[PDB]
Amino acid sequence: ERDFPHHDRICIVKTHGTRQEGDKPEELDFSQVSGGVAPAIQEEIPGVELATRTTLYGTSKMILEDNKTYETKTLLAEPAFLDMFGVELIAGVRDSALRDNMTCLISESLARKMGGDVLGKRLRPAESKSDRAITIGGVFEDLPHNSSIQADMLLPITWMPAESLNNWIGNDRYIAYVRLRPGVSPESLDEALLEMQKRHQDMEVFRKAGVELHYSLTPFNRLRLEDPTLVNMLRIQ
Amino acid sequence: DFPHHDRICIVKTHGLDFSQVSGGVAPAIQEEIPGVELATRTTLYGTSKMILEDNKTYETKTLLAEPAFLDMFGVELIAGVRDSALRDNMTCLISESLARKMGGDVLGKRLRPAESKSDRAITIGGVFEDLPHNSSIQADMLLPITWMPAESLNNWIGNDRYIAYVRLRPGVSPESLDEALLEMQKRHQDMEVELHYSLTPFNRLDPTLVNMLRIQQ
Repeated sequence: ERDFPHHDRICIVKTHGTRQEGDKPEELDFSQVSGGVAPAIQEEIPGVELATRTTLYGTSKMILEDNKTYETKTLLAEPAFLDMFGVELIAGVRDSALRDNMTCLISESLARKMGGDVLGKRLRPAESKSDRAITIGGVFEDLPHNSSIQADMLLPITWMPAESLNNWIGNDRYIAYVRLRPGVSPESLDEALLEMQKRHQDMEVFRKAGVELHYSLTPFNRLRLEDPTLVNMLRIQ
Repeated sequence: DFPHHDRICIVKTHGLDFSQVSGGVAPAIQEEIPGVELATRTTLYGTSKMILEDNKTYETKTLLAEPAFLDMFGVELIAGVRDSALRDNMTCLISESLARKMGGDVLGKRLRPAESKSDRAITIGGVFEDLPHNSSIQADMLLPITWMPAESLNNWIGNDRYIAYVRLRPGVSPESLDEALLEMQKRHQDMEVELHYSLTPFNRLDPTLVNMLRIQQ
């Protein structure tokens, strides 16, 4: 399995801090962030080559062309996801990818399960009573296995409400990936991150809840092994 | 805060829990359930571009609503006739902020969906005072819920794109109504996962894939 491009230089944004009505003080440790953070980092923080955001929808059922039903794991992503993770399309137009809200990308395995030749076909949620549908605009090479980044289907992040995308308080449902330029240590950026946080985040809301937190970059280790049961393991020997 | 905000609930579904319902629920609740002062329904259209008098284009968050929406949420009309509001499918109400953005004096002007090749138009029948900022309820433009087809509106199964708001009478607990709701459900939907209606207090302060898909442009 491939390494991601420049993998030695990819970090994720973590959040650390403390909270506090009868209950003892809590140390806060998050691996996900509010929507607003990733774009701001790319714009504002020196030494950042690229930043991008994802949010996992999860697994749900999709019906293809009004017939067969497929369980699909859906991830919401930016066009930059393709660059950040070196994702190549087997079919469809790369420039187009993940720009139109009514279109999706499907993994090579999923396309195969669907019977192949899926480009241009239409998908909708299994329980939908509408003829509105999502069009398959591309097919992407399966993402590396035994990795934290997992998706059967990719949809544009713009599906999310503008309020979420621009949020700095709570709703920490996004993973923010940051690629640094060579020679930049993640730790060096703590102060700038703070400056950025102060610019965008109303701090009042936190003090009211007795919360202090801050962001820091940590190197990204993708490894997440598939649950190693005999049943799982046997299937791939 | 909305009027009697302490007594406002929304309809949730329980089996798995959801805060939206099929089109038919709200009217039935008002009709058949004792302890209920008022009930109304809305569905979010989404954000789209509207063209004003064949000139400038404005991005507009659009919400479909009933006239009772004005009562339930205490919405004052800055301009136009309240009694007329949201009666006619071919008219809309516009927020003060949008009206201002639009250069003002917008009463009677005509709007068309940008991407539309027809010349049919919606007319601005009123301007409403901006809704509270902190709320889950947001709209630049209000359109009559009767834009939706009968098949949607009267439906009890699926297509749960509606938010149903209920104002209880004083001294009635939400919990108290679970039984009457169940009776209501049996009458309206043949029951043949288990799903049931319940009321939870509305807190003006998590999208499903179907929900998101519906409002995408």
